[PDB]
Amino acid sequence: GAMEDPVEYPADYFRKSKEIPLYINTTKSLSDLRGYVYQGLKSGNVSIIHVNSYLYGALKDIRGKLDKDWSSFGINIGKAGDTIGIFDLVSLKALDGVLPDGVSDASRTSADDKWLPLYLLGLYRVGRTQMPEYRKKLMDGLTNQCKMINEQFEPLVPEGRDIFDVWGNDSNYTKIVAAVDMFFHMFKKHECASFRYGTIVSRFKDCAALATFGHLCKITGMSTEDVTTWILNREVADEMVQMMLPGQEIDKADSYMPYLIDFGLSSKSPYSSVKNPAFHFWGQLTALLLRSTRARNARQPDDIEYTSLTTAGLLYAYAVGSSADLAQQFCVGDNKYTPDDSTGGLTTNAPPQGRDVVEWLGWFEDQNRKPTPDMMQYAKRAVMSLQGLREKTIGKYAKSEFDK
Amino acid sequence: GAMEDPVEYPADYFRKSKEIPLYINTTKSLSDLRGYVYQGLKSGNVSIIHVNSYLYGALKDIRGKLDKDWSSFGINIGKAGDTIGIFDLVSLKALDGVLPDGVSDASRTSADDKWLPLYLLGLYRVGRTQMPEYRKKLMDGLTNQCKMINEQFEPLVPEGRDIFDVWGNDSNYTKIVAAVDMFFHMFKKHECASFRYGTIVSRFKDCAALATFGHLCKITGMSTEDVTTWILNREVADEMVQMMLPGQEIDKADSYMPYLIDFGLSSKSPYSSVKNPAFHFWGQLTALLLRSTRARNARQPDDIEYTSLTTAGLLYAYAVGSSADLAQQFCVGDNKYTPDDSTGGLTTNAPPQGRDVVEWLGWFEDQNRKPTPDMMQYAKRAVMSLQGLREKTIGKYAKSEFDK
Amino acid sequence: GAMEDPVEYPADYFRKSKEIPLYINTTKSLSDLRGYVYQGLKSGNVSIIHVNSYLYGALKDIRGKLDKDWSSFGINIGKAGDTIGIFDLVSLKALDGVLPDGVSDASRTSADDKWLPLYLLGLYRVGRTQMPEYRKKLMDGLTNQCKMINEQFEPLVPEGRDIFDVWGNDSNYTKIVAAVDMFFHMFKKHECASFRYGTIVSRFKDCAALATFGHLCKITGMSTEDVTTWILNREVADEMVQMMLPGQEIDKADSYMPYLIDFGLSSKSPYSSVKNPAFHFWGQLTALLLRSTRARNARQPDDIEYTSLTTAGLLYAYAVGSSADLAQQFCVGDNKYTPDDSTGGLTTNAPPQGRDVVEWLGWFEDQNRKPTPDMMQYAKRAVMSLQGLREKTIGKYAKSEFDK
Amino acid sequence: TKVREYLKSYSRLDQAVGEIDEIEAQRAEK
Amino acid sequence: KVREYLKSYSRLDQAVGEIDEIEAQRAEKS
Amino acid sequence: TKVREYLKSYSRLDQAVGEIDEIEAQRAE
Repeated sequence: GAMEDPVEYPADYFRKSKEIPLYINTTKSLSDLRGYVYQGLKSGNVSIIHVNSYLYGALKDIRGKLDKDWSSFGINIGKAGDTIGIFDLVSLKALDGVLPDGVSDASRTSADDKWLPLYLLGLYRVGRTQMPEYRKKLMDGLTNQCKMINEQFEPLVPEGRDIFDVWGNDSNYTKIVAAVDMFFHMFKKHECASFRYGTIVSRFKDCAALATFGHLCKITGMSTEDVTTWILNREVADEMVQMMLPGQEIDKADSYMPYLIDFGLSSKSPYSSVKNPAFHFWGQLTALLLRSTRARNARQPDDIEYTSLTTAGLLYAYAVGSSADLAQQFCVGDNKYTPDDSTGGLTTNAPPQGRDVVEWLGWFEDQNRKPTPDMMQYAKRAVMSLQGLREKTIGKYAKSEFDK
Repeated sequence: GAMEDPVEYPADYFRKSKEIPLYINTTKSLSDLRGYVYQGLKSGNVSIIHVNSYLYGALKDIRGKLDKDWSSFGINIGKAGDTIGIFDLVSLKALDGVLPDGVSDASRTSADDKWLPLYLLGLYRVGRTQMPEYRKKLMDGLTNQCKMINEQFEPLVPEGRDIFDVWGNDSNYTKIVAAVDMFFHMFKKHECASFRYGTIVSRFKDCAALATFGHLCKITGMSTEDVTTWILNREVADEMVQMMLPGQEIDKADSYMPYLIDFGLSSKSPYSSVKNPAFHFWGQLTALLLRSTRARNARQPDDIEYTSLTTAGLLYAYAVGSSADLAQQFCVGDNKYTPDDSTGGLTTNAPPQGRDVVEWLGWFEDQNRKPTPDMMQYAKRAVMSLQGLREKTIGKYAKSEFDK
Repeated sequence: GAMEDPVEYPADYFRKSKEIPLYINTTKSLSDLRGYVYQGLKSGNVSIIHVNSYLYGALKDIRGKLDKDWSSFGINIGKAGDTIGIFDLVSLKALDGVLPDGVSDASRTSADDKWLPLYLLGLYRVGRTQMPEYRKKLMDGLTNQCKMINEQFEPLVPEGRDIFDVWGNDSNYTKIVAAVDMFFHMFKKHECASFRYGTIVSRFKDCAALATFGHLCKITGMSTEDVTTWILNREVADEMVQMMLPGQEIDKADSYMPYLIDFGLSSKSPYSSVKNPAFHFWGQLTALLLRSTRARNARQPDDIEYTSLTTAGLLYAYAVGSSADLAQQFCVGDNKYTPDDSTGGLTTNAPPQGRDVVEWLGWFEDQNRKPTPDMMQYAKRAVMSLQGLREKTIGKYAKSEFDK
Repeated sequence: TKVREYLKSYSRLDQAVGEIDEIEAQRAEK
Repeated sequence: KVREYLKSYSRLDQAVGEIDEIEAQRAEKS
Repeated sequence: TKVREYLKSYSRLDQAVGEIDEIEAQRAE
């Protein structure tokens, strides 16, 4: 990415350092910090250092026993039948010297601590959201989640809301968010697995192109290999190699790689939609033409070959749409279907029966490399009836393109 | 499966435990627990601990004489003709720490006990609905069901109502619900069979794909066997095998099977629409094209091959729609009709007479594997006239796909 | 040009002087100057001489160790492992007498000096936008940036604003802005790299033709050299030669050249859109026809050859549109696609298969040098669907030109 | 794709699935 | 033009499907 | 022809002009 954009890989971080430093400051009594956090949230202002220092002290449960080894990028977290805590994934402590805030002494050593850390970590998910109508949906889910731990829990934070949106910029807050999610990913049956309500969005954060690669594989019904053969643009291909560089543990479920942004392993993600704009445009457009309900809202990237990427997306979508490969799966014994009758269509004109990129490429030549009146129809019929489209979306682009 | 989502089967719970542990709360008299529940409901706050304890005390009617042996997953609930109670389907009792609440001692030791369990168990079904319009319909029916026992019954809990929604998240509450329903499914003629007003929704909870399979069989009028042959997609086939895994007692009327989720037998149901999304989409789409009044509100799944599944549903629905298979059922002596005359019609273009999947697969091949104008017209007539469809529903998809 | 238009190249500046003079006036000490600027903002009137003097005193972090030698236009800023400051890029001072204003002594030495330089430098970007709807978005973003350095900062300057709008007209203020931006561009991973929030708009300031040149390359997917061959108007070519003059370090990222305006190196930028009006119009129009989301709002230049530039833009956009060069990028070893093409279509009237300007020019001559119906239809379809077009823009021009 | 078949071990399946859909019709909302 | 490679990722097909599931959860509407 | 293409000093022009457009993209309303 020449300047600013130089992609940083998860594996390259561990070449330089063998530990993730978590700067938890002051480290001074859970009872006092609980009073700081409880009253702080209720007051309308709470220091992030207190939230951090409380979150650490409340989550030091050395729970969850491994039945299989734990290792990622050369870091051996656990071996065989070891019992580890959520903070064995990180390192360090760095006292500084704190500052005053509103405190409740009425706060409980018992009643709080079983829902409060869940409430704080949940504010991470709510803060990232921007659309106010949808912010409430996660807030109400969070209200329920803590109400599931008794107390008839009623949201502590007033409608001020400014305070927890800035939390996502704290280097140490997000490291606990990543530690919690990674931990209860290994122990998904653990008692405190519910704490993953707000931390789930830290996993595969800023990896939209890998999500797009997955979306496209599901809508087409093809393998990762077969999808890759259907890439017809160079920039998409160049971006594909960038994504598929070996030794990054992108297929490992138990890995540090999903939290590369929140752990601070990578300043610039390789798998972000912004760093793969050609693949993201092509992938999401093709998927939308193949009846995706999510692709319509996808962000239309800037500085890409719109015209060329559209022709490759249309041909790919038209190949999947015209070749709904239907065959027998079950038979009442004997009565079986075996095809290959004729298989030779209308002279030079008939489109291929399979989904072979090469055959469709050869067919495209015969059509003088220009979208067929039927190809334009297919896309036109997929983009019409789309309503409530927003500016600079794949949906708006696609409808403006093919609906006239 | 693969990660977090791996399906858990009913039969596999009973391999590791022969009990379904119901942790019933600190023993503090029926009379006292009546006061907590009665006052706590009409006041606006009542502990689920007290709700569960009261439900145990009031529902201990050992009134059910077996007419046949009782067995599910190797567990012998009963034999020959012995008398059993609701809580013979579960086990155990666990104490913790009790909590103060508002009580009324004016409550009758006997009179309230006839309708209150029905009322508490009925709020389970009420708390499962989001739409306030239909949510009131269930509340009115619950009031009328309690008015049948006691003439002067008025709904206890105020308009707040967000109190009993959280009960469904309590492990022990749902176990009473599942135990109550399984009991009165056996003893249908029992005096307290009315208690199933609210507990019925525990039955086949998160087993939507089995209901989808049942729906498709009723709408097409084809056997489970014949429906399975009409599956033309590999993912749908994979899901069908997952649903039809042997020894799970899915055909057994009286089993622990239907109450998978509420009994804690499985955390991920193999019969859900979420885990069987291709079968769900295709099954519900085919049903809708065949005049299902319920299919138009079925949830549209994400990350599935809409294009392939739509073509498979259309060919299937078009086959059922074209082949009515009308035959004489009653004759008035001698005068009968034999369909032997005419077995073949016009061209490679005429659709098959019957509903044989292999015959239509052959016909489909000769039409270039592209839906014919008439095939597209059948679907258009089946979707236009559908009014007021929600977003991300099968009905919206089908109209948007076929209404042009 | 000719009159006041004569362009000034950044290279020709350093032949006259070997230093960029920053007139930092008066030494009243950091503590006194902080009170002036802090209260001056709160009050709504502050002297720029104070703002400049404070910004100097706070930004003398002689941090940032150099990785390689830094030289631009023969000015050796640093060598190998030198430690340089922000004001090592410039030089000088010139003290005199100063004005009185409001002062707060409650302002702390270290506390204010972390977020305040960012707030002052950030107001450069804010005060240079006109439309109030977007000014608030930048203002709130600036507030969000200061809330990261924290202390729950609230905007000091009231709704009156305007006070910071005239700051960009002060030559010394712009020199600090350019020095901060050039510095932290080299030191990307510096603690105070967040200061680039407002200084970013100083980089490549008034160099919109080079931005237009870069935009056309990204949309077409063609190289700078290939885009250059597609220039068919001499005025555009004469403007291109003006831009591509040797010895200007325009491809050098670590250079003085991106801040020719703010450092005072140039009075007339050779890279401005007003100085390259034929290239700007033609380049943006071609971009718009190839589905650019940004080209629609590009200003329409005055006193240019509209008809010739439009026809050349159409021929270029039609060439890129018709010839989306699709080729197989990945394969399963053996099954590879090779275009035996035949490289010929419908006689003399079949458009060229590639993007060779020579091939398209010859085809255009055979079309009697008149845009074809398909050529005009391509442009019509591209411009229709454009909604909310502003007067005197390339977007609105293109719609009026082709939407008929 | 390629074909496989087995007669389901359940048999009483046809009666069962129809009953499951009866209960499913009862949880639908207006 | 260039040869396909597994690139050490054999559980890649399963992984990308899991990534899109989490991506669907972070989709804002209304 | 007025003149033939000469790779004028700026060998890294292609990467450079795209970076200039990135900054110009942040100036739109």
